[PDB]
Amino acid sequence: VPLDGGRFATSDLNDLYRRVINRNNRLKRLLDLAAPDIIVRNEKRMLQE
RNA sequence: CCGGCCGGGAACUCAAAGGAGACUGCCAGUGAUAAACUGGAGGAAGGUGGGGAUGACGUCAAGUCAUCAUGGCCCUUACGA
Repeated sequence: VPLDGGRFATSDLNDLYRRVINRNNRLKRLLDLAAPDIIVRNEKRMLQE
């Protein structure tokens, strides 16, 4: 929801699923790029977190 | 006396052919879930892989009567030989 003035009074539910997906799309990107193991796997670390 | 000179062999180089194959088959991004384009792996060859042949109705009364033939015109003691 918008805040009077020009800001946002949002419940972090969004700011976590956004994270679940920012990281998620970046992960699929990192695989089309075919980056080395431990790096894209460190990405799956961030996916499970 | 290694310009394979003499045996020997049938897989290959080469060649005459029956066929496989490459068709956007797969992943991803972009994008109106369509099509399409780019990159990469796969792959002998990749985005109709390259080239020739194939030239849609027509434009130009453009070429050939000098391959030849032809409705006709001229010559037939001739230009015919």
